[PDB]
Order: sequence, then C-alpha cells, then structure tokens
Amino acid sequence: VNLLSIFISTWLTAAGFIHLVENSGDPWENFQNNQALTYWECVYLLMVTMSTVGYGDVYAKTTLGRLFMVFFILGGLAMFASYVPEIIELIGNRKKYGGSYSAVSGRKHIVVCGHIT
Amino acid sequence: VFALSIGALVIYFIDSSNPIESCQNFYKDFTLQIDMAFNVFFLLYFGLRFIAANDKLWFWLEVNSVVDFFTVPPVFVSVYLNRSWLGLRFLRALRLIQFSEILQFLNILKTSNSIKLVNLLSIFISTWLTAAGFIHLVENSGDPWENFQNNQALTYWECVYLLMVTMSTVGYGDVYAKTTLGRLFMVFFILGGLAMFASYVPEIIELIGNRKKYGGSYSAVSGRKHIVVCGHITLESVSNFLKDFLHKDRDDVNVEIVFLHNISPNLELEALFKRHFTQVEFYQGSVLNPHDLARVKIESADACLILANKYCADPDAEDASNIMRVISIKNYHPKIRIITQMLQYHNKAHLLNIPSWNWKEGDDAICLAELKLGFIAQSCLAQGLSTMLANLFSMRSFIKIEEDTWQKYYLEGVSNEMYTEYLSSAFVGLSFPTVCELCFVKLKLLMIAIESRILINPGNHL
Amino acid sequence: QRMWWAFLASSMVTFFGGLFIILLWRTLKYLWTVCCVGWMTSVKDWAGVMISAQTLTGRVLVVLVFALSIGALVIYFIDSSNPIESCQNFYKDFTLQIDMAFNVFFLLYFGLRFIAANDKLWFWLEVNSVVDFFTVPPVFVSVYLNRSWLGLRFLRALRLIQFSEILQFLNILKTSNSIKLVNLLSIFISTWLTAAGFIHLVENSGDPWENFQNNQALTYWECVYLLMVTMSTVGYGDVYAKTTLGRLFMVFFILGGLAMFASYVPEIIELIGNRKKYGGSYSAVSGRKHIVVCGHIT
Amino acid sequence: FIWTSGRTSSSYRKTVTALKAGEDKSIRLGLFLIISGVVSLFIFGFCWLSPALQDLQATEANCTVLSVQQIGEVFECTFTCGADCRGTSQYPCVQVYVNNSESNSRALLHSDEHQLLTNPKCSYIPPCKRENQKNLESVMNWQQYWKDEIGSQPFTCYFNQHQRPDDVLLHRTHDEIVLLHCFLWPLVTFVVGVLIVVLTICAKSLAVKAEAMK
Amino acid sequence: RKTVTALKAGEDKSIRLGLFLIISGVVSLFIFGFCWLSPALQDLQATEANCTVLSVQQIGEVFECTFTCGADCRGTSQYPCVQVYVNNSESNSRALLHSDEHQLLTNPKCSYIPPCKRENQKNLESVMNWQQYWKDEIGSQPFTCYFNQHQRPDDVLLHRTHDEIVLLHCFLWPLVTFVVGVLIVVLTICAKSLAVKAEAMK
Ligand SMILES: CC(C)CCC[C@@H](C)[C@H]1CC[C@H]2[C@@H]3CC=C4C[C@@H](O)CC[C@]4(C)[C@H]3CC[C@]12C
Ligand SMILES: CC(C)CCC[C@@H](C)[C@H]1CC[C@H]2[C@@H]3CC=C4C[C@@H](O)CC[C@]4(C)[C@H]3CC[C@]12C
Ligand SMILES: CC(C)CCC[C@@H](C)[C@H]1CC[C@H]2[C@@H]3CC=C4C[C@@H](O)CC[C@]4(C)[C@H]3CC[C@]12C
Ligand SMILES: [Ca+2]
Ligand SMILES: [K+]
Ligand SMILES: [K+]
Ligand SMILES: [K+]
Ligand SMILES: [K+]
Ligand SMILES: [Mg+2]
Repeated sequence: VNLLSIFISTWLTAAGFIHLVENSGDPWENFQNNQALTYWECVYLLMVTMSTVGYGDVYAKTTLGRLFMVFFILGGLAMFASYVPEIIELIGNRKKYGGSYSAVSGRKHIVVCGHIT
Repeated sequence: VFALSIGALVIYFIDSSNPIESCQNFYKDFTLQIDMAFNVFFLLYFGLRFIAANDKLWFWLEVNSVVDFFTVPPVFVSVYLNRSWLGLRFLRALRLIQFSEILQFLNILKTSNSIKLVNLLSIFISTWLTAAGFIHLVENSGDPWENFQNNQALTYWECVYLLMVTMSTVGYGDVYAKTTLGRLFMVFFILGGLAMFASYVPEIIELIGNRKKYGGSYSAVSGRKHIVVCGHITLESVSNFLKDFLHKDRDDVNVEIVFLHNISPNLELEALFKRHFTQVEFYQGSVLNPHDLARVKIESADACLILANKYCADPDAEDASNIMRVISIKNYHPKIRIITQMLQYHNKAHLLNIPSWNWKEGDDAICLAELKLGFIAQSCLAQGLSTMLANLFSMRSFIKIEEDTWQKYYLEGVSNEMYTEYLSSAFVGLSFPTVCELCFVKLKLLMIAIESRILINPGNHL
Repeated sequence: QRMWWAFLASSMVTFFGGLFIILLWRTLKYLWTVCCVGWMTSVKDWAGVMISAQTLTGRVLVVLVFALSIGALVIYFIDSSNPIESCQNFYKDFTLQIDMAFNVFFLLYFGLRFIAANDKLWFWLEVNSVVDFFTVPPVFVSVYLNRSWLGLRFLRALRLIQFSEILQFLNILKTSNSIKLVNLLSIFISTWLTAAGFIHLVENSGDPWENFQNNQALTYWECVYLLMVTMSTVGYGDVYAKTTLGRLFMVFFILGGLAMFASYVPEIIELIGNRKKYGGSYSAVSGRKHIVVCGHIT
Repeated sequence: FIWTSGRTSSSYRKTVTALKAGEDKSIRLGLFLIISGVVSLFIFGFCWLSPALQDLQATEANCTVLSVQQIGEVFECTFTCGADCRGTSQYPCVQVYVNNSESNSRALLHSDEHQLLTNPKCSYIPPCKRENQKNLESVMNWQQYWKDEIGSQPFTCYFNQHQRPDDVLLHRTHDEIVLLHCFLWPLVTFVVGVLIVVLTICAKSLAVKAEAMK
Repeated sequence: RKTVTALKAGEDKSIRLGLFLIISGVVSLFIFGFCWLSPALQDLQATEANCTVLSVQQIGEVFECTFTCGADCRGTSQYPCVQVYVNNSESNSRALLHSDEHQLLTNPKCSYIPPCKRENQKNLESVMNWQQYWKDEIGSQPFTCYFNQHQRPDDVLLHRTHDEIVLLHCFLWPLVTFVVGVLIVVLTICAKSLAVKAEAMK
C-alpha cells in the first residue's frame, strides 16, 4: 500500500506540475511558446518518460518544462525502476497447493508424509 | 490439441490481414470450414475437461476455460451468420500457455531447466501476441467520443513490432498508439510488459546455451602412446607437470597427455592447454565414472598418473580420495599401470592390499612422507645429499652467466639428471670400475649402478 | 543483368557440398564392410604445430592472420561506400587485387586448419570455417567475373572472434582478467559490425513483395549508429529500419543485442580501470629522516 | 545495468569415439534448417498474401480505346541528378477512356498500378527529363501513338471491379518469378535440412554395425 | 469451522471475480465519464433554434477535397466554395451556415463540401445541385438549426454531431458490469452460508 500510494501520488502530482508549466509558457518568451497539453496527455508523457520508453510523440517544449523534465528524469526513473518490480513481487504471492482433499464415495485414499522428494 | 492450437493461431494470423468486419460465404470459405472444425474439436476438449473437473466453479474460472468462452462461441455465431468480425480472436494466442503442461503429460519435458525454459517462452510469446492483437483492435477502431474518426490503420505485424519496441524500452517513435484507448492500454502495458521483458529475456538466454565445452572423448592414434592424468589438477600442478614431462633434455618422445578432471578449467588453464595444443588434451569427467574412464580411453593408455593435494587440510581425507580413485581405475581396468602420490605410509599400506595392485607390473605409490624422511636421514649420513638427490630428478637445462659466483658452479652441477639405458657389447667382459673410468670423461658419462638385479655401486669383482 | 545470386550460390554450394561429401565419405566407409606412425599422422602433427605458435613460422603465420583479418575488414569498409552491385576491372583495381591475395592467404590458412583438424565434420561446422565459406568463394567469383556485389562481405567482421585465441597462442595473453576483457571486446565489436552490415544489406535492398521499391538509402556507418542507439535502448527515432525484413531483423536483434549490451558493457568497464592507487615507492630526502610504520593499521 | 537499476540487488554403448560430437552438431544444423525453411515459408506467406490476392482478383480482359484527350491541368514530376540533387518539372495531363469486359461501361486507363497510385487523376506520366518542353514532347508523342489506336487491335488489359472500380491497367505489377524464388529457396532449405539429418543418422547407425562387425 | 470441503476455493474465486467486476464497472464509469465530459458539455451548450436563409452565394475561390481508390491511393480535386448566411434566434444577427461540426472544422472558410467523386466537374455539379436546392428555400419553412454564442460565435449547424445512443451504451454496459458483479458476490455468499446450514442440519 505504501509503494502504490507513493508511486501514484508522485506520478499525478508531477503530471499536474508539468501540465501547469507547459500550458503557461516562458516569461522571457512572453508566454507565447505555450503548448496546449491536456492533463491526461501529461500523465501519459510522464509514464512514457519514467519507464524510459521515450516515444517522442509527446514531449515538453518550454524551457521550464524541459528544466522540470531534467530534474524528474533523475528521481522518477529511480522510483519506477525500484518500485514497479517490488510491487509486482508483492502481488501474486499466492499458494498454489492450497485447498483440501475431497473424499470420493466408494474409493479409499492414503495419506503419505515425512521425507518427500 | 497441440496441433490445433497452432492451427487456430495461424487462421487468426491469416484473417488479421483482412478488413475488420465482412460478409463471407460459409459454403465457399475453406478457412471458415477449417475454423468450424477446429472449434468443434475445442468444444469437445472443453467438454472432456469439464467432465474430468473436480470443482466445477474452479474449472469455470480456470483461464483456459475463459479462453474457450471468448474464442469458441463467436466462431459458432460467425458460421451461423455467414459473416465475420475480427474481434477477440487474438485470445487464441493464450492457448500456448498449456503447451508445457501437455508436453509434461506426454513424458517429453522432465528436467527443471527445460520445463522452466518452455514455460517462460510460452508465457512471453502468448502475452506478446495477445497484447498486440488487443492494441491492433483498439487502434483500428477509434474512440467512441471521437465518433471512431481518429482510428489508425495499423497492421497486426506493425502492432507486434510496436509492442516489441515498447517492451525493450527502445521507443523509436516511428509507430505509436494515437487513440485515447490505445494510449490508456499502452500505459497499463508499460507497467507489466517491461517487468516481464526485463525478467524473462535474461533468464531465457541463461537457460539456453548451457552446453558442456569439454565433452566428447579421446581418439586414439595408431603408433602413438597416450597418458591419462587425474587427481589434483590446477594451474600450478599442470604447469609444473608439463615442464618436467615435456623437457627438451629427454629424447624425442611423442607421448600424448590426456587430463581427466570434474571441474571446468579456468581461463589460465585453457591458455596453458592452448600453449601445448598438439601434446595436451583435456576432457571433463569423473575418474570414478566408468563412462568417463572409457571416454579417456584408459583401457589403452600406457599409464595413469594420479596427482595429490600435498597442502590439503585433511591428509586422511586426501588419502581416502586417492584410494577411491585407484580403486575405481583398477576396477575398470586391472591391468593399467598406476603412479600415485600418497601423503602417509599407513595409508600406502592400506592401498597396497588392493587385489589388482601389482608393484611388479609397475604400480608405484610415491609416498611423500617416506621419501622426504629418507632424504632427511641421508642428509644425516652426508649433509647436502637431500639437495644432491632432489636435483637429479628435475629436468634442467644448462644456465651460464659471466659473474664468478657460487651460483655459476651450482647451476653447472644442477644441469645433470639421472637416466637409464642399455650399454655396448664393447664393455661386456670388463670390470665395473674399469667401464666407469672409461665412460667418465671419454664418453663424458658417470655410472652409479647397473641392472642380484639392482646393484648400487658394484665392486671390482663384478 | 544482375549477378548477386552467383556470389551467394558459390558460398552455399561450397558449404553444403563439402558437408554432403564428408557425410557420404563417412557412409561409404562403413558400407565397405558390406562388400568385405603413418605419414597422415605426421602431416597432421606438422599442420597442428603450424596452426599453433610453437614455431617461428607458426608465429609468423598467426601474426599474418591477425593483420590480414583487419585488412579484409578495412577493405569491406572501403567498399561499403560504393553502389550495391557494379562492374570493375580486376587488372586495374588495386583493392580487388589486394582482396584476391588476402583471400588466397585465407584459403591457405583454411587448408592448414583442415589438415590439422581431428574431426573433419566438427571442423566443417566450426564457425570460423563457416565464416571462410561465406567470405572466400564470393571473392573468387568476383575476381573471375570482373564484377562485385556487396553481399555477405560484412561476415568478415566475425574474424575478430579468433583474436583472443591467437593472442593466447603467441604467449601474449596470460591473465584471466585480460583474456576475459579481450574476449568480451572481440565478441561485442564483431557482433555489432556484423549485425550492422546485415541490416545495411537488408535496408538498401527492399522487400521482394514490394518489388524492392521501399528500399531505404542507409550508409553502413548510419546503420552502425542505429545499432548502437538500439542496443543501448536510447531509441532516438531519427534513424530506423523501414522495410519489413529490416524490422523483422530489428525485432530478433532487440532480444539478443540488448542482453549482450546490458551484460558486456558494465563487465568491460569493471575489467578496465583496475589500477592500484597506492603504488610506487618512497623517495628519500637528503637531510631529513623518515620512519616506516607497519602492523595493525586502522 | 539498464535492466532496472542495480538489477534490484540480485533478483535472479558409448563405443563411438569423438565422431559423436560432430554428428550431433550435424543433427542440430539439419534440424535448424528444417525449422528455418518452415518458418521462412510462413513468414513469406504472410507477406505475399495481400499482394497475391490483389493480383489474383484482377481479371484479364479485351479492351479498345473510346477516346484520348488532355484535361488542360498540369502536374509535378521529380527529376534527378546524382547524390541527392532533385527538383520538379511540370507535365501536361492526358486522360484515356476504354471499353471494358466485366462492367461494359466507361473506365479510365492507367498504364500500371504505380502510375494509378502516383497520379490517379491522370492516365500517363513521362520519365522526368529535366525541362518542361521534353515532358510535353514525350506526352504528345505517347498521346499521338494512343489516339489513332481506334479498334485497330483489341489490346488486352487488366481490371478489378472490387478495388479498381472505374480504373484499367495495361500490365500485371506482380512478377511471378520473384514470388517463385521467394517460395522455392525456403523449400530447398527444408529439403537440404532433411537430407543432412538422414545422412547423419545413416552414418551414425552404420558406424555401430561396422563396430560390431569387428 | 473448516467443515466446508473443496467448494471453498471455487467460491472464494467467485467472490474475487464479483469484486473485480464491481471495481471494473466503477473504474470504467469514471474513465468514460472523463472522456465524455468535454464532448457532452460542448454539445449541451449548443441550443436549438429556428432559422431562415438570408442568402446563398459563391465566393469564387476553390478548395481541395481528397478522393480515394483502395489500399492507399488518394489524390486531390477542387470544389467551388458556397457560403450561406442565416437568421438566428439568440444573437438576431448574421451567422454563416455549416452543415455539421466536421464541415465547420474541415473548412471553416466555406459552408458545404461535396463527397469527392474523382473529377472537378462532378464536384462543381454536386455543389451547384446543393446550391440551387438551398437558394430557393427563402422563408419556405423555418428549418431548425443548432447554435452556441460562446464557441460558434457567428457559425450555425444543421445537425447534432453527438450521438445519444453511443453515449447511452458507453454508460449502460459499465453499469451492467457492476450489477452483475454484485449479483455474483450475493449468490456466492448466499450459497456459502446455506452450505453451513445444510451441514449443521445433518
Ligand atoms: C455448462 C453450464 C451451462 C452448466 C453446468 C452444469 C451445472 C448445472 C451442474 C452440472 C454438474 C454439477 C456439479 C456436479 C458435481 C459437483 C460436486 C459437488 O460436491 C458440488 C457440486 C458440483 C460441483 C456440481 C455443481 C453444478 C454442476 C456443474
Ligand atoms: C569448385 C566449387 C566450390 C565452385 C563453387 C560454385 C560456383 C563457383 C559456381 C556455381 C554456379 C556457377 C555459375 C553459374 C552461371 C554462370 C554464368 C556464366 O555467364 C559464367 C559462369 C557462371 C558465373 C558460373 C560461375 C561458377 C559458379 C558461380
Ligand atoms: C574438402 C571437402 C570438399 C571434401 C572433404 C574430404 C573428405 C571427403 C575426406 C578426405 C579425408 C577424409 C577423412 C580422413 C580421415 C578421417 C579420420 C577418421 O577417424 C574419420 C573419417 C575421416 C575424418 C575422413 C572423413 C572423410 C574425409 C574428410
Ligand atoms: Ca640437463
Ligand atoms: K528509449
Ligand atoms: K526512446
Ligand atoms: K524516440
Ligand atoms: K531505455
Ligand atoms: Mg591431439
């Protein structure tokens, strides 16, 4: 639960910040180089960047957006590379040999234990 | 079942090249009749597995039951309607998950490594193909909120290539999903598919290529003798042995040396064997295995040499291991000459009770403690004699330097070894002192002894 | 008229005819039982000594092999800048004469390794035998035809695999770390260059179902750069394969080449740089005393 | 390395002699050639499927020209000059309309499927030879040679009412020879792979008989 | 307590499934809700009106349509531009008629586009045919029209571009998924608890 919460909150917060920064351009460029990016587009871009896939279809274009992208690439990739395997290990820890034997009428059964190899 | 799963997958691969929905005549479409028959067989196999099932509800929720519910009914509907939709037909690729199980049923897969390799390959390929089919469906049929107008004409193989590029994290960007559902699917697949790729591809590549480099067996050469060496084999042990065996001061012997050891040689031993490429062969095996003993052709070897670990922690354990090796070699071939090193003398006494151990035939147990204590005792009769004896065995060339030092004289003395050979009829009928003063500087040869057999420095009367 | 198939046919016919001749000789040797030290061993020993570096002539031959492998690779690198198929005069082409001589020397070195071989069929299936079947016959065909195709000539880069072995023969490589480093470097570079050449061939000659119309004009160095970008998983997308065969090759290379890169590049970088920081020795100063301290230092 | 970071710690009878190893390698090779040949057959089969059906679905017909005319409009061809040098030149557009054997109605002639796809608005394209004058001269030359072909000889033509619904071709764009080679050589690979396995097993089993004979 | 036999494992898998369908249905409802939000508000904000044509005319300029021919074959053909201006129920002022929002967005400079049928002559014939049918429609019958003073400030549409049926199905089937998920949990707990009563009865 801790890993999932930290991963999702970090992802969504970072996506919102890059959405704010991309939709409001650079002050030295007089806010003219803004990129019309939706919040879900920024979420998808962050996922692509974190996983290191880097399609290039969507990317930050403003100076502040790229400056934010550079600092996020240091932290977000270390988080993804660490958390996604650990979450996938934590899930799926199921016992294959559970349950119990179901007796059959008219047929005898034998229980064997001790040194099994 | 194994064949028809691949058949249905191939049928889906054929259909994936056509339009998304179409009208086609069942009575005139061989692929639709073949699919009809294949799905009849899968319905029958489903019915059999249902009857055989213990907990029905557990069976209904087994994923190859789910794969049949999502792939058999739509074939029936298509054959009834005389029309086809390329809908959830990519789920046919999930049939490859049972391949390892039905190979284990057929008594084909037994080893853990092979079972794991087949499982990993099946899971990887089925996941890849199924995910590619789903993204192909979603990309070719656009978003409902966009009124299906933003669809991207992507082929199934294009989607397969895109999935491979995405899984490996290369991300070229030449091909990518553009619809909202396609990207939403891409985001969820990036979490799972990269962890699968990063985990499975190294493990599969490790499972493959597990080949034994030193296999095979020695091939005997007519007219040339070979020697089998075993026991304590290491870089320094082999290096020291080869320096003495192949020394230029012996005559032109062409005895091949064959090593038998159960540890794969490290890079420096492999380089040492490459420096002796025409005279040394190595084969990986256990001396206790009659199969390995037959592999090294020990039944035709001139002798077997068993080196010992002189610096072992447990001399008793080392002696026991050498005794077991001797026992195994003699058991395989009683008539093999065995030369071995024995750390202790009581263990040597234990060994010489072997029924096949024949000291007359040439079985030599070189006892280290015995010979070293004997050499120390001969130094008590004449100091320096242990050095004198030890230098007569090691093969050494002449070394000369310009300095006038004790080392020059010492090295000149060290250059001589003890040899053994038959001597001329021109010396038969003379006394041993007489042939010694004759041989001494005319031939440049000194005699210590002759073949009442072994006589150390004979008198003038012989 | 085009002649690409003649070069390829000469390699295929050489590899498979030799394999079938060996298997037929084996079959017919045992079938003679139905109808019913030698000089051979002496020449096999002489060839095995020559193949190794146990004599001065053997060392000279090994050094010549080492030099001529790089020479043939450089010749291929020169040719990779030209058109895919062309007519060129053997009597007026210094690079074709040099290649002719180099392949004569490789044919002789192949003949020596064949004579020295213990199991012929094992030798015929050793990969540096395969590299000679796929690189020597097409040079002969080109010198006969007075024409060249830049076909499977990138397989010359696989000759770098034997560099560590022939350095060990020459008593140059002794330590395990150095041997491992040379092996890793040779395997990495040869794999990279060979794969780049194959993707260069496949991209410059389009898909047969598209009638060779979708070909992409990619230079060999462009393909080398693309392979490096793909192996490291950077994936810029500025350069990529566009043909179906090129992408099919890209998919199979992504499985193997990334596992090689991810494994070899860290291990090579660990093997290099293993230097002792505290080496050297103290330099005494005239007029000043010094004290040596040892034992329990913490 | 790039697989995660730090891998998240560490997340992971024998009477035959040496000849046995060469023969088992020969079995491997023969099996790999069998698999290669079958796999390449399926790969080429999926790649040829759409081109071969788009070709098969086009029927042979007998044709005759209804008219030859210019539409007055002009289009760009690209002309070439070494390394990468290209520029564009105009050509005038001809249209040609033709009698048809399946629809018995108007259709527009297109010399081949590449001409149809490079300019579906027009019936012919000159190979671009620098200046506009040479393109117009070459179109006028082709036009005059086509305009007098009135019922002279019902020339054969290729048509497909399902995907070229009012368009007609003078040529097949599918070379039978290239397809033949694409399916022949994978079959040869498979046959060679079988013969290598067969001769290897034949040699291996005769070696045992020749051993037992001694 | 563990008096139940093997049936326990199938019933716990049935609880899992029913819960997963409940979560799926709720999650898909939110996902579809965020995707439909902007289209549904852009549609809701457009009011129904009564209209009448002020004039029908050509601007003399021409534009490209794309015409298609199998696999990927396309080329371009010209069409002449009509403009049509219309009486309006919210602004009571000039606005330009656009047959639907896709026509407005594919060519906002022009009032109609012909389906591209090869040659320029057939495009011009089809525009002249539509033009003549619209030019004589003077107060004949105040045809209903769709308008939005906030985002189509001087542009008018003849149709809704938002299919109510497609939206209905996008919210209905996730609800069905949720209801089915609840019934699976309920029947599984009903069966599980009745098995204990039928056991204690013996
Ligand atoms: C195929 C679909 C449509 C219907 C399935 C058949 C239904 C009605 C019936 C037929 C056979 C039945 C099963 C027969 C045997 C057992 C074992 C018993 O200890 C618990 C009930 C259980 C597990 C039954 C559950 C219900 C069951 C599966
Ligand atoms: C002795 C063995 C290894 C030779 C290898 C087979 C090669 C050399 C054979 C196989 C097919 C042959 C070619 C078949 C056809 C032609 C076309 C002709 O206009 C010149 C001869 C030429 C070019 C032949 C050259 C030799 C050739 C390429
Ligand atoms: C060079 C190619 C084209 C032809 C190959 C020559 C073949 C047919 C002949 C020449 C010499 C023969 C070899 C001579 C000696 C041996 C050693 C024996 O223990 C196994 C058979 C083997 C290995 C023979 C196999 C067949 C053989 C290799
Ligand atoms: Ca001496
Ligand atoms: K990347
Ligand atoms: K990338
Ligand atoms: K990219
Ligand atoms: K990456
Ligand atoms: Mg030998």
